[PDB]
Amino acid sequence: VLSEGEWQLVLHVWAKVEADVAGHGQDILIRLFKSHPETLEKFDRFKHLKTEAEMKASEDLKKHGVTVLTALGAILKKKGHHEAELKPLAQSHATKHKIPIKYLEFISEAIIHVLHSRHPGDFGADAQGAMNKALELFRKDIAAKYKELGYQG
Ligand code: HEM
Repeated sequence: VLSEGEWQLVLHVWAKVEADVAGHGQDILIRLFKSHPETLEKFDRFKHLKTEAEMKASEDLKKHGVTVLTALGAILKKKGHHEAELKPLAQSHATKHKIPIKYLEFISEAIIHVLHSRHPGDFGADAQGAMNKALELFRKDIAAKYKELGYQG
């Protein structure tokens, strides 16, 4: 569990991801798609995209970024108590989208990368540590639901 000090670091930095949701969203997913191209095979809708310029041009992608970041944000603000917001996500990514838990590790990487890219200033080592910790907690609790369902962590 994170301390109050550590949640304050995470949300104090999210309050500025929240400043431009759509720019952040778009950087994160392009980062994911280029570092692990096998993830793009999960969206039939983004399979046509083949270059980064195509990715940056897609209004559909940008729209999926806002979705991902709005869901994430809602979980983060619930701090240590986020089971209401977490469960539907894990059932759908587990059972609908067939997303392995390894990809959520990939996208947390993506997320920390971009935050450091856009905020070499609120995202020092202490804030990097908090954020790591919040994302592992996210992954841990997801993997627990996956386990239950037979997809397990
Ligand atoms: C930070 C982690 C993630 C968040 C917060 C997130 C959240 C969401 C949300 C809210 C939706 C729409 C409603 C629902 O189906 O739950 C969604 C759909 C989807 N997600 Fe995620 N997601 C995450 C990670 C990913 C990853 C890593 C994959 C793929 C490698 C993935 C693949 C998809 C696909 C296939 C859809 C269905 C809609 C579409 O075709 O884009 N998601 N996700």
